[PDB]
Amino acid sequence: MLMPKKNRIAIYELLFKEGVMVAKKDVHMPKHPELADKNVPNLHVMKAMQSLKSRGYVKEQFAWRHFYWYLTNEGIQYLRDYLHLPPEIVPATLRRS
Amino acid sequence: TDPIDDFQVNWNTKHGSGVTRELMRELNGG
Amino acid sequence: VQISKKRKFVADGIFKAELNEFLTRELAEDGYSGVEVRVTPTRTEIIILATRTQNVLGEKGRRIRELTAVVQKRFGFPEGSVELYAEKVATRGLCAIAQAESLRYKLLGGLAVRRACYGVLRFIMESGAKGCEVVVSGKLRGQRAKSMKFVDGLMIHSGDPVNYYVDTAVRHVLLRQGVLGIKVKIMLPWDPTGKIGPKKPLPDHVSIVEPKDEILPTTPISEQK
RNA sequence: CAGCCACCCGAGAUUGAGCAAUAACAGGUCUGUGAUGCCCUUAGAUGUCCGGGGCUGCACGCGCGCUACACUGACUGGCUCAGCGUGUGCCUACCCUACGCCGGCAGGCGCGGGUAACCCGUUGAACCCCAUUCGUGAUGGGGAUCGGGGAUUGCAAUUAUUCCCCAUGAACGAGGAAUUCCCAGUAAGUGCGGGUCAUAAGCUUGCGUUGAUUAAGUCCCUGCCCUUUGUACACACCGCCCGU
RNA sequence: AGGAGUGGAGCCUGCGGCUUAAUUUGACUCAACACGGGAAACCUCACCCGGCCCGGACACGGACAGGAUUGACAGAUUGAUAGCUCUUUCUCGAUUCCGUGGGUGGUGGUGCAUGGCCGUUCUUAGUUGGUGGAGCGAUUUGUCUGGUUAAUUCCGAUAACGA
Repeated sequence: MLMPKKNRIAIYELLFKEGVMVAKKDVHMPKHPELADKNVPNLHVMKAMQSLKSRGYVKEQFAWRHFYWYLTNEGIQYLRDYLHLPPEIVPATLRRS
Repeated sequence: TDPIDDFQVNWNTKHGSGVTRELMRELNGG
Repeated sequence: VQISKKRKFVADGIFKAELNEFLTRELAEDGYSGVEVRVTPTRTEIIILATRTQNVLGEKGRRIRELTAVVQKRFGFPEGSVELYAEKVATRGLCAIAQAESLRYKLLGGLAVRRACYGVLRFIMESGAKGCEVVVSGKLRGQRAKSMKFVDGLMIHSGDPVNYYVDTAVRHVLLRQGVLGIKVKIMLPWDPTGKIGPKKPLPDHVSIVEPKDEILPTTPISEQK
């Protein structure tokens, strides 16, 4: 919450570009171990991630102070319906198969 | 619901009488 | 860049513990038994033991590539540095973790606990185990929780031999009523070689080599044709 | 017979601990844990921000703690002493320490070593001893506060951090009722290191050092166990139960 | 008829008795009371003289280029370079807000719903099947008269034998 729309689209191209990620719950602290130096404020990026994975339509699992994600196709369908980005631009994650 | 397990657990409770009846059904035509 | 040997050993132990918990909480349904991290010059190869391997690799090795990638991006290894395999376990019937998961997934669907516990115990015994005991504690309807225990065979509790003769698994089963915890203990048989059981025998067990039947005449007489 | 006692010999002759049986308890923990089943308050979320009252009072309401009685207690600094252990980037901005400014040494600043049997350190403001001494015990012998010398540098410390000296004289030498722990390297004295941490300890967890009077027994008190016996108890003697 | 060191002679803490911001959660003998590894300014203070930046996958309501965000010493605040002063019409700018709860949860209740860990009964030597004896049966023998052991440890005895 308390999240601007430019940071929204920023976190959304981050989700588009990465897909499969790992993370840790950090909010107040000003430097980050593995998801810092992204030219965007840490707090708004992490709160937008909170919105992404806790809005109520993609499930999570919280343990050992870290996050591992299964990004369902319902979320992909929501993204395609909202931003109108077709899946024909496949993620580059399908290499080294 | 295992009739034998229910009997072994709460034969001595408020539901002991009904649990006994369910056990007798499972074993024979009781 | 460098930390002392005590800190290094402790960090290696923490890495092993967190990796084990991670691939315990991920694929407990896949028959996962345990992890074993092997050192290799400038490498860290990982072996996963599971009763079901087609399901940990999946189609086209999807699950393997995903969880290898997340382990890579998590544990600070350089790009493309972690490679984990998935091999079957030769002792499926007498591994405590595997049998605990088997019970938890026999109970998660909703089933009588006595039938499942007796089936698991019978299967462990028919796997050559020396003895077992299964404890299931939790809610069985009512205002009170009960603990029912199923034993068969012989089992030790005290001393050092329990460290290498008994393997223990404690698991939580989440039902709509609540949580019931299961406890599977298996007393491994004594077997030299094969890694099925401990190499040393029970320290209170003394062995004697057995002679054979000797029914012989009074004096040996050579016989020639 | 199991074994017991003693004695040579012997380094050592019931020798520290750890682990530890089903039934047990409505014992503690939901404030260690997206370990976990929902009846259910509030906006003064039991979130932040060197920020901020207490509790660091003294007619004590209680409990764990901080402490040795004499040529033994401590100084001459006149001979090589102990550890058990700890010590510097995923997080992270916080490590242990070897000369001089010099009042008399930690030390406000320059300086190197050590990710450690390599440096601290053959453990850098320590024995218990002793040509500062007690001639028979309030003196020199062990401290009632409480003041200065430069303070390790922690906004604050006083509403918990931070040295020895002037010898200023405190029932100054086995302790209401009640009692807790303890049998040999017990107890007790004594310092040191880990945890907590900013080198934060009066706490705890360990470690050495000095070093031990009494007892090798009993079932008297408090309990426990292996039996027989009695019971009107079984929520089990905190029981049950009688009487206007 | 033993003792040594005791809680009273030299380094303050725990929780109840116990004026308002002071006696502040969990733990009612052993089995609470430097115990929650809990050394309380403050992030962990709920007894606290005081506040702000506030929450809703939904059930229904107020309706769009403005419906406010920690964010000024000197007229002050109730300690506070906190704009909270009944104050500027500075400032990310559609972020949000009010009435009831499931929610991305609450170190929010309930440990008399639980798991897992512990603690204790209980530091003692105790405990249990199978088959066989006894009893209608609950149950008993095995698991014992003795001697011995730290020991249900062993010798031995023996309707018990094997464990």
